[PDB]
Amino acid sequence: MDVFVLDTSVFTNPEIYRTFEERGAMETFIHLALNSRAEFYMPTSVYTEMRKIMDVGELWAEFEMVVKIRSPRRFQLTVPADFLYEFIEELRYRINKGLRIAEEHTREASGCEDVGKLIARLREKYREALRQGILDSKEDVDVLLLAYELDGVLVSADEGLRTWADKIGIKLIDPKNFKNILESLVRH
Amino acid sequence: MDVFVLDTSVFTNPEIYRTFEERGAMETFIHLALNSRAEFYMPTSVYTEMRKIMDVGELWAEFEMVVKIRSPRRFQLTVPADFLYEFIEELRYRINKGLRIAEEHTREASGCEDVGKLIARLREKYREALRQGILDSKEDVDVLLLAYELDGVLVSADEGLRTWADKIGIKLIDPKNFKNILESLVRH
Amino acid sequence: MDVFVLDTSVFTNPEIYRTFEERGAMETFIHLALNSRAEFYMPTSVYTEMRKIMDVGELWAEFEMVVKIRSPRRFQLTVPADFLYEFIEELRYRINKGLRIAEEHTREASGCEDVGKLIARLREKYREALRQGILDSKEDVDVLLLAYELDGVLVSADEGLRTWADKIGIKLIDPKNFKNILESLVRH
Amino acid sequence: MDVFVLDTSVFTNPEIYRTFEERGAMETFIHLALNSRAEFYMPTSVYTEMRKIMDVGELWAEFEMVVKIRSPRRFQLTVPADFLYEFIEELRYRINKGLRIAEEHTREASGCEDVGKLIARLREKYREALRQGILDSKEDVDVLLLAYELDGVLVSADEGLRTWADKIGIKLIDPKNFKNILESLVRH
Amino acid sequence: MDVFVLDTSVFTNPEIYRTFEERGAMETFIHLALNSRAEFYMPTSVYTEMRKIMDVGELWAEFEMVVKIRSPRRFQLTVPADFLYEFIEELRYRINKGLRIAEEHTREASGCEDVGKLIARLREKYREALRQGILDSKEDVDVLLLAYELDGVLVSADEGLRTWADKIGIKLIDPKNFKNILESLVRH
Amino acid sequence: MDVFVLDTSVFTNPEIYRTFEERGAMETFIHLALNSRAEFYMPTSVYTEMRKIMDVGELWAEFEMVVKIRSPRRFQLTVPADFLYEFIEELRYRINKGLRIAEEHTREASGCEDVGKLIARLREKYREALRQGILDSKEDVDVLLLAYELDGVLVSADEGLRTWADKIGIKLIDPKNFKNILESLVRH
Amino acid sequence: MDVFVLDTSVFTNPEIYRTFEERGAMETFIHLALNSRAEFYMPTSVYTEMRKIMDVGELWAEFEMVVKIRSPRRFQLTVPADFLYEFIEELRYRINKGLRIAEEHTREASGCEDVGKLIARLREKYREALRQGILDSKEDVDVLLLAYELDGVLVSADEGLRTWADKIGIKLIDPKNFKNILESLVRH
Amino acid sequence: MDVFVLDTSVFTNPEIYRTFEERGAMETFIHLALNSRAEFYMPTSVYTEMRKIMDVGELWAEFEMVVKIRSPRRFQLTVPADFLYEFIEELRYRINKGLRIAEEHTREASGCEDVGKLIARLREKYREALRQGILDSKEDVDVLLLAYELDGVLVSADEGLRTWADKIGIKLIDPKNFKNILESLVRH
Amino acid sequence: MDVFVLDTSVFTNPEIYRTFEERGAMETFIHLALNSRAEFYMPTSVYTEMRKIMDVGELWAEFEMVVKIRSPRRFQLTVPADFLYEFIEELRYRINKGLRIAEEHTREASGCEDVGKLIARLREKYREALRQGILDSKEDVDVLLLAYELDGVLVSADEGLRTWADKIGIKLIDPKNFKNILESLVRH
Amino acid sequence: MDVFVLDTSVFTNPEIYRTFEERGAMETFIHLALNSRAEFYMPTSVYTEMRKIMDVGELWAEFEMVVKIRSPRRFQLTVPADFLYEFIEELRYRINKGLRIAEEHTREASGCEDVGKLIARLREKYREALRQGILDSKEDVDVLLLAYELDGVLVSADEGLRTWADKIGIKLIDPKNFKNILESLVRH
Repeated sequence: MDVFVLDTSVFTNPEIYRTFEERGAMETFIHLALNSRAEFYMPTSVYTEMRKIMDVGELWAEFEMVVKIRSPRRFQLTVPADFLYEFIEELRYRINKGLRIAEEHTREASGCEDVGKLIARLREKYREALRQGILDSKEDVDVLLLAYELDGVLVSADEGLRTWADKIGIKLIDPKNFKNILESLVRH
Repeated sequence: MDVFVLDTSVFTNPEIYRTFEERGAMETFIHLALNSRAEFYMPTSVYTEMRKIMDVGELWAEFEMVVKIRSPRRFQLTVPADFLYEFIEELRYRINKGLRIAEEHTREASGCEDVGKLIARLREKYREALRQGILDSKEDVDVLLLAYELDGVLVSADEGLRTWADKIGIKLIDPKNFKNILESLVRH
Repeated sequence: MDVFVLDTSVFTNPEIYRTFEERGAMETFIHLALNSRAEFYMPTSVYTEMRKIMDVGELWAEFEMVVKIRSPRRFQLTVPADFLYEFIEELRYRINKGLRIAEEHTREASGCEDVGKLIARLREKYREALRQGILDSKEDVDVLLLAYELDGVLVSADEGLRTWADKIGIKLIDPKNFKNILESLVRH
Repeated sequence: MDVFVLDTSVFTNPEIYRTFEERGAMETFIHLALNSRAEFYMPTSVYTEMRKIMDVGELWAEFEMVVKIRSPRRFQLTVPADFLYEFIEELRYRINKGLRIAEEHTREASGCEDVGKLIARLREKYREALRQGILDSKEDVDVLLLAYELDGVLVSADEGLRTWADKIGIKLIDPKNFKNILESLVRH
Repeated sequence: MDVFVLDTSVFTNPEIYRTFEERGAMETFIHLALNSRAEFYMPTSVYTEMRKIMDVGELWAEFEMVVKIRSPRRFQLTVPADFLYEFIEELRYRINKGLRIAEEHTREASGCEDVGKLIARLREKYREALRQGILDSKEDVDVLLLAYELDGVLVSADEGLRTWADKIGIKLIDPKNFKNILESLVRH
Repeated sequence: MDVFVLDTSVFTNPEIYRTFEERGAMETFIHLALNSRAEFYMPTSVYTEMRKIMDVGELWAEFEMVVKIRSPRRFQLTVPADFLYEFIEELRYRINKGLRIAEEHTREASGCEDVGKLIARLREKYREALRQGILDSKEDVDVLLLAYELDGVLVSADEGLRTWADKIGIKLIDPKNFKNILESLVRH
Repeated sequence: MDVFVLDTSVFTNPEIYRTFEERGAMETFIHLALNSRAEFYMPTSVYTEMRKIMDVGELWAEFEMVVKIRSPRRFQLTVPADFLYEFIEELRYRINKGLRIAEEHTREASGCEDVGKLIARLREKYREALRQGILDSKEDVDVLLLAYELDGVLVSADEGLRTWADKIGIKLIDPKNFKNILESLVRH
Repeated sequence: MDVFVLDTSVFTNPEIYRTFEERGAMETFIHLALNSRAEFYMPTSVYTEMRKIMDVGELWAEFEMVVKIRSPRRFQLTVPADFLYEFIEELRYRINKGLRIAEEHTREASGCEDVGKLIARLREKYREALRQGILDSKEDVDVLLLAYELDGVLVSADEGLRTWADKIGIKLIDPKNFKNILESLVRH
Repeated sequence: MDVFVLDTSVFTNPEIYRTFEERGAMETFIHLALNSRAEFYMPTSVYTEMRKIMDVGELWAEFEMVVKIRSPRRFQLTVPADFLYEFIEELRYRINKGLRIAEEHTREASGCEDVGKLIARLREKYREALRQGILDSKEDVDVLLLAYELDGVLVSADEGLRTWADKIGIKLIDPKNFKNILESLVRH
Repeated sequence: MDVFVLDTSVFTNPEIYRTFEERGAMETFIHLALNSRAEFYMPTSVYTEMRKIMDVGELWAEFEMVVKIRSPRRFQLTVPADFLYEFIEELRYRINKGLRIAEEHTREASGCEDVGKLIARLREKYREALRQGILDSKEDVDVLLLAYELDGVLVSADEGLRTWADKIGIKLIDPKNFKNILESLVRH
């Protein structure tokens, strides 16, 4: 049957934390997953970032059971050139926007002595200027490449991952309906 | 014989402007190029950026004659996955460094009222933090892909292009000795 | 179901000796293994090194029953070139570090007459300088190649084996949770 | 015609320095090379190590002309597993021999106060114990991989490179007769 | 379950004759074999050599029942070239050693008139020089090829068969523990 | 055009020494070979045995020019099983014949005191009993495997190589007419 | 369980007629066969030849019950080429021998007037010269092909069928012990 | 272009001897063959039978040049079962006819004392009864198998080879028009 | 147990009508069939032709109970090409024979005025010329295909169905002994 | 490029005789065919029927050159069952229609004494009743099977071949435009 490529953004994001049976989310997900032989996958890099960020006690055993933890075998894969071209072309605009935001916040800091609030606002604006919208870290690229070779169904709540997975030719799924999808595949 | 993939950074950079017979550089380069049938190439994007930045009157005719202006045919090319992996892994560090520099300059701006000099310093430091060292714009990626399919000899003064062209497997040449190289190929 | 590639470092290392039901470890492992048809594997070279190092009386029969003892069929396998490149590039640094440690210990020996303690310290430092971190002997390479063709789940407590198995594309498992993993696969 | 894969050990080693027309060696080699269209090659890593070690003034131009400087394209190449198996199996013995030599020199240092001469002897013996006989650095592996994909004629004075190039299936040439070989190919 | 490839050297060799319930060995082996559906196999050539050498009255019926008697289907099998290379390379040394032994025994015969004892000693030494250690007859090659296609567990007391079966990639078993192995597989 | 796989038995055997223009044979062969682009080949092992046995001064340069010196790449080749079966089946008979000859010569030595002549006769008879007729050393197997992958025309005066090359499917040529064949291919 | 491929030469040959409970043989065979679900088979051609040669009244019903009567499905089967090569190579010798026997009997007939006895002797000798030893008619080939696809246990008293079934890879059984084999499979 | 599989029956049969330019036939055939790169082939067995039967002085050199002499590689080929079925079914009838002819000639020999003429008549009739019409010797089977793997154009004057080559799926050519066919392929 | 593929020609043909307990035949057949779980089958087309030709009152209920009425699933079945080739090759001869019979009967009609008797004779002869001997209608092809996928035992009194079912590889049964066969399978 | 499967109905039918350059048709077709490497094919059976029906002097040589003459290899091909079902279902109707026509012509013959004209009319009507519309002879089936395995472009003027080739999945071409099609493929 279909093979799902998991991600970190499927059981740590608060909304998908809640839709998954409200620690309990992990075990309910595990029991649901073990049924109907829908093979899952998740790259090692994503695994280590997630475990570093979030930890559950002794429940990891069945998670290692069902969700396989590979690396994409990046030596036999090739990504089309236009993908890289578009990535870098968009990244240049993002960098310029971030520089402009940094400039305007420097002037605002020179204006008034409210340094802490302005630093917090800079954290908000710079991250939205650069990290929001495209592939930011290496975990996302690893998810793409792992899901690209196995012809798997990418599952993510990241809005910068979905568009770039759509450009490459990976079939996507609705992240908000993943729980119901898994349940209906398990039952019927 | 060997085929050279040109770039914008071969006859607009002041040092390579000077080593090329000191407008005169373009025509001397053209005459030298027309000899010995060393086919050149240069992507259209680089051509339009260069002509937008620099303009010479009516000399362009023989430049269109000798230096061919293609596009890489980005539909039949594939770049290895580890290249993209390393690119994005390094880019993340660059972004963090740029954010830290922006922070420290905001605090320095809050410290003293020397806004213009600090803005100039921010222009210097941010560009060195991000744009210096890797593929920044799309013209560089276009140069890589054009030089990658024709097995051409990349010619550039960009230090962020050379390393990434070395990773992919393109044969490079010394940019500082290009004029003498072309002359010795022409004569003997 | 999933197929596990065993190793010597799963039931001779003292910590994994203890977590395995505290000779008793072997038989408890055997009974647990015989259930649920999780096929195991272990190369012959590892087998002979382990039996040479450690011996149990007459219990080997069921071990031959369940844990299959192959050789990787090294004639139909190919390892990507970048793997070898990285291996040798790192090995050069290791060799230089070992030479420097040998030098400094020679000078310390010249300094004072405490030869036995310094020889013991040299044994500690040289092994950490070279053998620790990468593929040292041939048993580890055999484990990699056997686990690479069968798409098996490598199981090892060696920290120099895990990284190099991650580079090649083998799916790994947590060595500390292997007993609980096997139990939960057996029961449910 | 045949394509030769060059190396650093063809015009810096004193003996092959002498057999090559006794700076003069480089230019005589260059003139001989430019004739008869025997395409050469040399990896970038070897090029940078050689130029770092040895430098000639302004003669490099024709060297860039004739001797192409690539990288092996290590993403499309595969090395057979038995090669790696034998490499690591031999390396283990080398490491043990080096450790034993370090031990005996520590005891000799404890014996007498002749530290400088013994350090020099340790430099001689340790390098012979480890670096002599097999692929030591990454430049050699790069030479192998570049010569392996182009079906080129490896040319080296390294006795640890020749055996490992013979195991893989690369055709070799006599390094001592390279000059006469090139001359006779040029003339007739 | 696992499939065993039998041999002649499992119930005619005196030691394995004894460990098998001390004619009685054959029938005890047969009863043990009929249980638990561990499919056996044995090539026809081995069968005819064994029956020619050893004969049991009317017990053969159940032996034909349980131990299947095939031929390897040598038309669809391929043996790697390095196997043949190593076989012949070792055989050359064996032949030279046998010739030297023959020479020295000729001189000893010329020395003294003890012809019968020296002929007996020549029988002992020549057989050890050539037939001992490698694949001698065709029955052994037949056992290898039959066990190689079925992925069976080779069972033999021949020390020249085990190494060559290990080179090819056949999983081996302990010949001395075969009886206990079969019993424990039958019972539990 | 056709590609010839050379051997040691083409220009050291006295008869083919004579038919090749009567040191002079090597150079006449070389000049004839350089014409018409009939690519030759010869394995390294054969090369080292031949150079060890026979040496010519400074003529080797053009020999390295024309006759390529590879190794068979024994990792991607497979030899059919029936070939090995027949080889070993015949070898067993050869070994028994050699043992019988050794026996009868021992008795003859016991008979009379003519030890030197009988030792010489034993050298003659034993070599004819074993080494004559089949693949004896590893150089012959190397010639077979090199000629088997390139679909080359094996050229040898060895009567034990020709039959085994005929069994495998290699196209053979007449060794006595090789000189005239090469000449007529060169001229017309 | 095992599936037996029957033949005509299992219950019409007088010796196997006798060992089968001494018409009575057919019914005893049938009752024994119906037990233990050892599926049998027999080709239609063999069936029609046997029924044409031998007939039993009204007992055929249970024979149609137990012994299935197929045709080999000769459209999906392939026989290795070396089999045909050896068959025809041996057949040529047989034909020549038959011609020589015919010649010598013609001369003997010319010698003396004993025509009837010599004709009887010619019937004896010619049949032994050609039909004895190899596959003579089409029923035997049909038995081979039917037994080859089902991986069945060929059962025949024909000495020319057994060798050719051994060459192809069919597992054989002892024809003289078939009754006892079937009985022991039925009982235990 | 098309590849022709030669035979012995193309330049020894008197009629095709004559249509080929009337020793002269061989050399005219050779010159015609060397043109237009129509690759030929001929099995070794056919070659040795032909050279044993017919010999030409020193002309063989160019024959070895153009007409390649392989063996079919009978280990990777498979012949359909219905082919063998039909072959043996027809052979049985041939054998019976030969026996009947032998009988009637025995009676005729008994009748009258004309033994020599009747022996000659028996030679004529028996050969027509058996050898005429089907694959008689092994050279014909070798021609079939060699022509079957290369998809070559079988060329023969044997009327028992043509029908059996038509059954298997080999494309045939007119043997009487081979000379004109080769000429018209050479010229236009 | 075995599964029988019924036909129309098993309980409408007068002879098999009689051997089946002499309407009574249907019910006796039904009771016999319901025992021992010998699954039957019969295609729908045959069912409708039979019910159209022959009708029994209210007995059909148990016939629908026991004899399953499928269609062959003609979308997943494939018939070998040689079957179709032979069918059409024979059909051509049949058509020509029918035309010749029609001609001769036209001339006989022209001869004498006995039109009715000659028309009756034409009905007899034409049907024997074409419809007798091969697959005539579609019901027979349906029986073949249904019996071919289920590996069932075809049961028919049609002499043109039996030969073509024998060519394809379907196991047949004796139609005259079907009643006794079913009885003996039911009882014992 | 595309491969055409020829037929007899492409250069013997008068209309396609005329459109082909009006003996001259054959040679013009041959010259046109030899250009542009559009590989043709034609089965042997069609070839022998055509040559039997029509003969051209000495022009056959180039016809054997260009139009390959195979047999379909009917052992590796399978035709879908529904094809056979439809063929036989339609054939039954054709047979009944032919019988009715034969009847009515018998009555007309009884009516009047015009036997010759009525026999001619019967020849016209019966052939239209049966042979017209479907696959009549074996040559057509051979054309289908040869064109079915090579994925060739069937070329025929037979209206009963086109529909049945359309049912199976063979791509067809316009027979009336074949000459212009071949010309336009040759020129441009």
